[PDB]
Amino acid sequence: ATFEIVNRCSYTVWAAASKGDAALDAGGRQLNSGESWTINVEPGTNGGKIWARTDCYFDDSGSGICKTGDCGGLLRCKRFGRPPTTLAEFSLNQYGKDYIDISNIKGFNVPMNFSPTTRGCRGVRCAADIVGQCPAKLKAPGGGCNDACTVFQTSEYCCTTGKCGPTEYSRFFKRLCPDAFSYVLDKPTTVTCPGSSNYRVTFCPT
Repeated sequence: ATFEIVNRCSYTVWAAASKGDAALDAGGRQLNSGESWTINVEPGTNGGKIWARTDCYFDDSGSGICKTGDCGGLLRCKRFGRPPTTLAEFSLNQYGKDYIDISNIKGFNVPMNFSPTTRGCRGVRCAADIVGQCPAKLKAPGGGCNDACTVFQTSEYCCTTGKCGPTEYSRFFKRLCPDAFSYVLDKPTTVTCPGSSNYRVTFCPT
């Protein structure tokens, strides 16, 4: 499958693409304002994620640091990123279908649209000003709005027992972005697309 990743933000982001134990394609790249990066993701990929990182410094070896979404200090991510990260999530060719969603379960850093470029399903978006409106206790100093699990590390926020409810914090994310997951057991906002669809992830879509 092909994913076109487009930075419409007025600032540079460092895109990242991983399935948790391996890079997808190159794994990461700098995207200046307006730039597009096309990646190929193997059919059958389960548990893939794409995200943006902000305020990164990398040396000539591809080693460094980002203020949001850092993946062990590498430009080319092999592992998932440090919250807060708005997440585009996908599993491809699962019994003939692709499944896509946006998640705020690991917080929010950059607004995002995740849409198919081929026919047969709709896209999803979270483009509200979550950072501006972020509750004080969830504000990340480096930028972004943390989820409550990351901040407080309780069974209720992290849904550790497999039983948890919505919270004041999850409801904040849900109010601003209804079409994104706000906590682990949120009513699913997953979209079912035809197997082997292609996609575009747009940072700062509006």
